[PDB]
Amino acid sequence: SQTKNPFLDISKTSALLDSLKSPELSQDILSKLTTI
Amino acid sequence: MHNYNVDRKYQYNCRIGNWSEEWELDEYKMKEYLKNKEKQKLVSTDKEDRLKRSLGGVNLSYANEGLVKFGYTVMIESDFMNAVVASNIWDKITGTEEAYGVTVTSQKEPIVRTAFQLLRYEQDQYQDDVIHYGQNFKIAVISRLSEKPLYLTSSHITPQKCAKFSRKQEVSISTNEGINSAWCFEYMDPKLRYEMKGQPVRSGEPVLIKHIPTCQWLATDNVQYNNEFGQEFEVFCNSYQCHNKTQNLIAEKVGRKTIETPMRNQTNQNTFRIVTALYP
Amino acid sequence: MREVISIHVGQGGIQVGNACWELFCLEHGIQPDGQMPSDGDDAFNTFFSETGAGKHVPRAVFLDLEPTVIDEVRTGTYRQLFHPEQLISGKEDAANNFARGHYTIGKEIVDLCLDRIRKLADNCTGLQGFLVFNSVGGGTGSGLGSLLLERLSVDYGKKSKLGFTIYPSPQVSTAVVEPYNSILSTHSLLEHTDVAVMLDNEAIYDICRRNLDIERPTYTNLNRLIAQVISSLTASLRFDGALNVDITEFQTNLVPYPRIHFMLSSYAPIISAEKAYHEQLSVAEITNSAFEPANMMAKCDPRHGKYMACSMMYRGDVVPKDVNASIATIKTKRTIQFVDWCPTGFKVGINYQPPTVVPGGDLAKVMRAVCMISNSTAIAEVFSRLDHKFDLMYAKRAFVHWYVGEGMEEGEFSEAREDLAALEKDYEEVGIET
Amino acid sequence: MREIVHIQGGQCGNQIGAKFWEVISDEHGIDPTGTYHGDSDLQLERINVYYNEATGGRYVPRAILMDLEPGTMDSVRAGPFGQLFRPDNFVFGQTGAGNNWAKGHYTEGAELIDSVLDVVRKEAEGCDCLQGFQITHSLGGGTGSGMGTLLISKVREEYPDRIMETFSVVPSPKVSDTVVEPYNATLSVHQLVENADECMVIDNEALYDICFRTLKLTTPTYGDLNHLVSAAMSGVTCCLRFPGQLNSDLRKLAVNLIPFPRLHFFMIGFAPLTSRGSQQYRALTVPELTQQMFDAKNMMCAADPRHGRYLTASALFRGRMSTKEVDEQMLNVQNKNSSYFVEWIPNNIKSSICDIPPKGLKMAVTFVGNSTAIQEMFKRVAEQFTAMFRRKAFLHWYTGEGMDEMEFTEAESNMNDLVSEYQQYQDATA
Amino acid sequence: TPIDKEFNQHVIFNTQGVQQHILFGHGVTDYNKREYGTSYDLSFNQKIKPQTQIYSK
Amino acid sequence: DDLAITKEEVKGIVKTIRQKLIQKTKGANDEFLLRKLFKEFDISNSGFLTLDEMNAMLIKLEIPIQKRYLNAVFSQLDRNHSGVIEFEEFVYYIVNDPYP
Ligand SMILES: Nc1nc2c(ncn2[C@@H]2O[C@H](COP(=O)(O)OP(=O)(O)OP(=O)(O)O)[C@@H](O)[C@H]2O)c(=O)[nH]1
Ligand SMILES: Nc1nc2c(ncn2[C@@H]2O[C@H](COP(=O)(O)OP(=O)(O)O)[C@@H](O)[C@H]2O)c(=O)[nH]1
Ligand SMILES: [Mg+2]
Repeated sequence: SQTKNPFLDISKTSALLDSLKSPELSQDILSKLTTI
Repeated sequence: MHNYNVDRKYQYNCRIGNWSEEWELDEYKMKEYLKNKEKQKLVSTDKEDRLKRSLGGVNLSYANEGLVKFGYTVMIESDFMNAVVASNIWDKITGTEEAYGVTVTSQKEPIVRTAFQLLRYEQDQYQDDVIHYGQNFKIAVISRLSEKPLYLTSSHITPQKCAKFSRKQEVSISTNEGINSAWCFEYMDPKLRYEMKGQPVRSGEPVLIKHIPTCQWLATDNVQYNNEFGQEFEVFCNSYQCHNKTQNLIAEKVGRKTIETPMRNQTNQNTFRIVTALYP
Repeated sequence: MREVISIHVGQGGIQVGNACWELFCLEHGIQPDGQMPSDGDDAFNTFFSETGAGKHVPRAVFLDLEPTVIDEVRTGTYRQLFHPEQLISGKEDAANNFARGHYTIGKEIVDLCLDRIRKLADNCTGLQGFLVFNSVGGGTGSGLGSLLLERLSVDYGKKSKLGFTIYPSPQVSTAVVEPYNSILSTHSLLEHTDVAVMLDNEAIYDICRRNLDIERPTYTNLNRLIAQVISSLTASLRFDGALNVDITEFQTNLVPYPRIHFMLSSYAPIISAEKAYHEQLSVAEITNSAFEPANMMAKCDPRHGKYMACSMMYRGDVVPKDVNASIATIKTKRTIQFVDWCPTGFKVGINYQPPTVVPGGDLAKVMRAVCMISNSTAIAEVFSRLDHKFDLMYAKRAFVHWYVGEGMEEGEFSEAREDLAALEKDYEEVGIET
Repeated sequence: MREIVHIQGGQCGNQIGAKFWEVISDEHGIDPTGTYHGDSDLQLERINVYYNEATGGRYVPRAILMDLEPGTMDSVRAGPFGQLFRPDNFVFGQTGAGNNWAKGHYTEGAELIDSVLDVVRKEAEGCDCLQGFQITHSLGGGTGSGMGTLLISKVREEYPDRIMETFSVVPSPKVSDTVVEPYNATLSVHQLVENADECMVIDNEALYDICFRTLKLTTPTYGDLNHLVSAAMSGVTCCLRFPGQLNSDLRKLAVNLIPFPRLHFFMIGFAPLTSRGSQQYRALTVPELTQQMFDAKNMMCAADPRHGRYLTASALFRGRMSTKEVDEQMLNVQNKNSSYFVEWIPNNIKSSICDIPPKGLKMAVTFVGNSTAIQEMFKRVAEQFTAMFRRKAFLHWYTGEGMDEMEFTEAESNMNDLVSEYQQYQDATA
Repeated sequence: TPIDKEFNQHVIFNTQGVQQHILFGHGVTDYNKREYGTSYDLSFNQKIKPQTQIYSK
Repeated sequence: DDLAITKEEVKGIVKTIRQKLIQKTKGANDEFLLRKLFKEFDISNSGFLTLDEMNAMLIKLEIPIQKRYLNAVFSQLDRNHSGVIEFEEFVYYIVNDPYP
């Protein structure tokens, strides 16, 4: 139990952070430059 | 709704319960026993066969004028151990080469496995057929025991190579074809040991055995041994010389005596006596 | 005057190469023992090499850390077929671990593979390109194939690369660690290759099923079909024809933008000999068969999006006039639509040579066949399917440490997911009108 | 070529081994005299996996026997195929374990383990590239759990590179055999979770229960219980010894059989096990196989496989067959078990294809899986531990040989946490 | 008890001896037939039809 | 007759082929290599060789023995002269022979 929470806590810290990047890594290869 | 494993149980003959289930398992053995019977692998068919051939008919050749000569199928008896030397082909000794153990047996009924052959070991000046003391000769097994010619042989002392029971130099029934085959008779009476050289050997007279490559006497001692053919004693080579010392050193310098004539008594346990068949 | 060195990494790649080798040898008359029986001709140089003594050594390299895969080949009848040391044999398998196949045990073996490849290219002077098959959901294939993908780009540079990868089956798969090794291989393999191909197993399953009615197909038939495709692309490379296409003409006809280099190919017709008697097998009719979803060789429905590119190769007794006519038939159908900005994407070549059927095969003897390789945004879902799985089992850090202990960086996982989202949208933005 | 070693000790440990080698020889074709008389060609290309090479007269099985008393050893030698083991690996003490763990790990084992460590390393360095270690021992036995685990403990320190499996036999509450089964086992389970890579347990109660239910044998003998496992255990390495379509090694299992680092406890079942009832009346086909392999009463564990959720499961299919069924069979089974399969880690089933069939059978299935139910055994033992410890029953002769109650306190906390840690993931929802 | 040694061999193999008969607890009319066959051992060389494989008989 | 085989040449040829096998696999093996090759081709399984397999058996493991030289070795190996040889004995001389 002592080592349970610390291992689970950090991952959730990163895991939530990890899901943050994926929307943030969104570059649509010159979205409007095709027509622009 | 039938129930199984109902406490006390009968034999499968009755059909009280679980009868058929055990029956097939019971019935299977013969079927499995059938196929193992289909190919020759049964132990019972194995144990007996060894006795048959080994106990195959053997006829020791006659002796004329008590002059045992090379070729006459003779036996080797232990005079003190009251037994005849017996050979085995099945059991395998812990030897990389192909050598087989030996056993001395009390029973004196004649069997092939207890018969050997005395074929001239080496061409020599003695072209006349009567064997002479100190004329090289070899122990040969009967052609019936094994397909390949088998020769009895012994090697030297070794911490790694030693007798299984006696702890002395072992005697080996192998197929080697070197020095290790020779032997030479020697008269039992210690005094006559010198002037017997070249003399005829007479059947029925006690015979000792010594190894020319190593000079050790082949004798038997009261030590048990285990093999299929009942219980038996062991065979090995050694010198049971009378432990009492003889001051041979002063004999030479003073010169009263020579090394050739032995001054050390040799006990009976080495006693062997060649014997021929009862009738011609 | 064109030679191609083939690359196969992992046991699955070795199996596929083995299966394609029998057909390749047969289509050229070279006996299994390495001597062509006494009889464009004898110009086997395209796939094999001649000392001048009679032998025919293939220009292929087999790599594996698992001895089981190549122990058999060295034990088979063809034992004389392949160069003895040309099949580097590993000791311990990567055990499906991407890092182990990429970070711990792959380094000490990589040099050996590079040396052999360097040696082989010396004989050839007009090498068209390199052919590589690897398992994205397979450990040893991913890393060993991946690393070579990095080196070749720096060993030679501008030299093109054609990758034929086998992504994990969409619904029924064997391995469970595939989502990791797939993303990492997808993360890395992306920027070291020229084009890709879809090779999911279920598609070959159902193609063999509804076509051959084989309720019990195995991997040998899948490899047979794969090889048949492999014979397709190069066919114009070693067969005379009015319309010929070479490897160098791939980035010009199948790449709208450099990043998008993932293509899905289909082959047909696949018909049992018991059903071809009542079939005309016309060139035009087979044209339709290659465009509807069920005949696709990947578990994908092209109807979910437009079409960006499509390359058709023809070989047999076809005529060019029918090709435009039947193709003209396809443009009529409203069920297949391209993107707003791709007016011409058809690339058609004609090769007189017919397909060769190896003894004991499943496909019957036919006169006309076509290979379909189209660039369509329909690849959007496949990565997303992996995208959902990759997140679900990682958010709890399941199986996390088995990777880390081999040196794999913890943040490296973050980037891998970073790219997969980026690649998904790139197909997205190219699906809107002006 | 990546061979494993075998170190069997204790009254239970050696008895299991006696059967396994016999099974291995029969499959691999080596007579009692140690000479090879196999039939197939592929059986002479890998004998190194479980047999060495020596003078032209025999192949020496790399075996070691460890135990504190001579009586148990004396039986193995007289058993059939007892000529196989080389004498040099024979180590035996004269004191006897007495079912006391402390005596088995602290006092006596210290001055006998030195030689066994000596022999093991000598055997250890003989290999080219060792593949792993697989120790058979009994936690409830006095000689094994203490002496046996320590051999394991040293191995981990000295070779952190190789992997290790564990076939341990744990006592179940319904069947009671040793009055010290609770304690001695408890001290044992402590040193495996921190040191063992793969652990698959076997319960005596099942092995009896499978026999009379499936086999329905009236009076099966120990040979039956031992005999089944020996073939079963050799089923794990089938892909590791002969050719196969989808080669799969234990490490592949380790990576593909362990969800979290402290979740390496396994239970196994074997199929198709068919009783003498209808051998010729049944058809052995893949649909029959998968149906039996998920039977809750076929596994070698006492824990109910329907009171939890399945984490990971793998079977190294045996014999020639088409993949479609294998992919179709599991996928057919997997979706139909939406209640008993975890979700956050999808595709929780593996498959393998090693063509070689075991003798007399065409379809053979060997099963391993990490199931949440295993803790159900832990409750029974632990609950026993607390009851029998509160009164210091028999403790004073687990303390009089040089160990104090502190570690007892430490250990008992270990199981409870280990059980709890394995239950929270039961309710874990993404 | 005379206990002829011949019966011991016969009695043990019929009367629930504490052993097992050569891996016959995993048996399945006549079955030794040590079978073995791999893909490339037979398929690619022997040219055995893909459907021919399996085919229990 | 052109000439007669000389013993020393017998010593070299036996030696020459002998050292040839040591170039195979590991030192621990190289007796199974002689045993295992035999097992592959022997229908009788009794253990009786002939000339052809011997010339052949030498053929497999790179042993180009000349016909007249071929005959010299065979006789020297066998005191039976019956046209047969024991494999275990035949192997024994090749490796298990302390004396030249
Ligand atoms: N369709 C098809 N797939 C195959 C075949 N052989 C192997 N595979 C693929 O192999 C996967 C199983 O893992 P492997 O490919 O054996 O693992 P790997 O690629 O060798 O990677 P390592 O773990 O490092 O050995 C499956 O998902 C298949 O996609 C084949 O013959 N046909
Ligand atoms: N299934 C099975 N269990 C056994 C066998 N031998 C011993 N056991 C178990 O081992 C336990 C006692 O082990 P023990 O005698 O202390 O082992 P030791 O320490 O090595 O002497 C008993 O509860 C048995 O259930 C066997 O042959 N089969
Ligand atoms: Mg692999």
